[PDB]
Amino acid sequence: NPKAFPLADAALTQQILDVVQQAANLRQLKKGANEATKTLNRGISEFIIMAADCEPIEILLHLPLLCEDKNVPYVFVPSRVALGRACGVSRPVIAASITTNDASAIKTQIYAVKDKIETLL
Amino acid sequence: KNKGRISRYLANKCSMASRIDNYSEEPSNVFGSVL
Amino acid sequence: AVTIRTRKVISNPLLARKQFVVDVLHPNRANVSKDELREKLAEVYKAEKDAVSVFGFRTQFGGGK
Amino acid sequence: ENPADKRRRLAKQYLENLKSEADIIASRLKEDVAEQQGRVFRYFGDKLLISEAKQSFTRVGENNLTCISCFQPVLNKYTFEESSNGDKNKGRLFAYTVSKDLQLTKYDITDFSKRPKKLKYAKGGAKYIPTSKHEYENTTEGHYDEILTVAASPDGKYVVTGGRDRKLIVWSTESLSPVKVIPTKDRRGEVLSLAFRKNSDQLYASCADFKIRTYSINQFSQLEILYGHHDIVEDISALAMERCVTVGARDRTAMLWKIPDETRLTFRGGDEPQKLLRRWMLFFCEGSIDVVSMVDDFHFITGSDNGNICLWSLAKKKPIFTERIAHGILPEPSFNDISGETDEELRKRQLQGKKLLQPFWITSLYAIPYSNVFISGSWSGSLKVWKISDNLRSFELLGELSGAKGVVTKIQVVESGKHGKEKFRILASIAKEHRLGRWIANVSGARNGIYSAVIDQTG
RNA sequence: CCAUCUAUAAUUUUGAAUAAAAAUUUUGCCGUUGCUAUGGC
Repeated sequence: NPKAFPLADAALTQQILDVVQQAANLRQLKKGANEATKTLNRGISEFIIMAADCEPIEILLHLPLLCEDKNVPYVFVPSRVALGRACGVSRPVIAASITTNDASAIKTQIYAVKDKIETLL
Repeated sequence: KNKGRISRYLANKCSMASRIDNYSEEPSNVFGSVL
Repeated sequence: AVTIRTRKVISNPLLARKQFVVDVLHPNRANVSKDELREKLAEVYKAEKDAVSVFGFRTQFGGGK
Repeated sequence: ENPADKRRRLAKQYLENLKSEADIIASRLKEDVAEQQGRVFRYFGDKLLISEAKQSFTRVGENNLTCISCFQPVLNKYTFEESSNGDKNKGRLFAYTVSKDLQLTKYDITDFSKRPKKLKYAKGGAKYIPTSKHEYENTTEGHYDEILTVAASPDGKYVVTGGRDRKLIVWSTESLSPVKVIPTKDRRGEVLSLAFRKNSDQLYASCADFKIRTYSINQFSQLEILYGHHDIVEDISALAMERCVTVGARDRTAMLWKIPDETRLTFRGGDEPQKLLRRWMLFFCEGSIDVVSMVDDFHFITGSDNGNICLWSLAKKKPIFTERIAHGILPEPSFNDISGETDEELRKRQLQGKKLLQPFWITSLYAIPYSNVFISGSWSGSLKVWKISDNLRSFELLGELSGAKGVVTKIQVVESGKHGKEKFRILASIAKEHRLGRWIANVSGARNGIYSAVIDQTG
């Protein structure tokens, strides 16, 4: 019913933020709504993490539309302050994208969170 | 060159303004004004 | 700088001594000579250098310890 | 007048002072060595008067004041000489502050009634950027990136700073002149926290490359690197013993390092809202541990980004006591900003009730050594003072100090007066932004300055 | 770095007095609010 949906719980959010941080160190993370949008167009995204406290929320609502057309899982986290900190940058982040790489060192972790997001949807 | 930077800056803000309008049932002008 | 640590210290009055394992950290150095280790151990334990004995030093692979 | 006779004179003259000040004498002499036994011996929580504390805020020009370190001379019982560097500095208290503006400043805090008084400062800039671009050649005298930390040597002879330029510059206290630069010699070795071993020249530096470095300031040399953390070592604390404790942020682990034994103890929170809610029949999962302070050689406390203040014991790997949402919940986002809808009810639905609410982070956490009182900080707008139970199995909120407005980057406490009657001054650096980054939204009314609160004991 | 020596500042003698002279020892910027404290960037 709310525009930002599904919203991950406290337990799920930490695991998402964990994977985001590891992907950042491995250069497997695309930060920002614009960069996330490009990944969806290129079909190189594992899943999209969005911040549900974006002010206004509408400036990232095109991503769910692109995700559902492309069958890419997506999930909302409560805070953009927390998402930006996990992303590794010094500024809040409203959207981020995990880049597809079957030869990554964090493959198992990504698919674990990817499955739970799919269950959430 | 300075003219191009304003054009790029305005294009980014125009993109966000379109998002607020499209994905809002009853869009307001409050955010466009501050933008 | 060089660090010297003693561990597994046993007081042995049967042989009238203290026995211990000496770990030496020597970053950016090949190793520490037995004479210099004896000097520093003598200062640390407040004993004559002639009463200090050190042996069996093996450097860790990769150096530094 | 042999050296033995000189000690006897000072020791005799020391005893005469105790007799003048005053069973009582014998107890006091034990208290002189209570520090050597790593147990809490300063039970003054109930005697503190938080309500009557004289609070003041001192503004500073520097933008985003990042850390504060205080120096208090202490009488050395073994030689009966004050730790002051020289005769001029007898009984003079100093505080050193650093900021993201690349400025190091020293203040005088000796007079509790008066505000901190600036004495000297040193500022960096682009002139100090190294031309070499090689890590071992990063030996420029000044800083050229954000300064994150500062620590004052216990002997009063040096003050050491570090930051995002991957250097460890040690300055002379009197003139703030750099005397040595010690590069971390790592690509990502940014210094995030500094802690001096109490009454010693040994310095512990936590770095963003997931390692802890130990230095000897008197010898101006690096000694050892400690490994084991899986993420950035955000904070570090030390006491008289060599047992420094550290927190690794996102890996959510607190580690205690036994430097002589070359062993480490790992502590992990392991709390889950599902069990917390069921036992109750808003709980937030832990994201990272950001702050740590050593109450004791066998106890320490940590603060996390979910607002949990945890008490730890070396015996137990799990926390012995936890204080959830210590500093409260963040204000709910405005409904006028969440969405662009004209209808108010539509905007309210985007708030999703209380699901978007998040707790305050514990940005600062300081415990007076070997005591039962510690102080926590955040950007809530107040400093909360807590008291630990006598059995050291719990703690309660002693009081609050609401003068502080802004992000509490670092907290320090200094005491003065006779042994029985002591006044405690709490100095906290306040900033408009978090020390590590600019994530936190601008807090209404926040200012850059040094918060001060003088607290008295009566009873 | 410490000490010493200077410098700065305060009490005192001739002095209406200036004067000499021994002698000694809260902010980067912009406001509001007091005679001090907190609002914006």
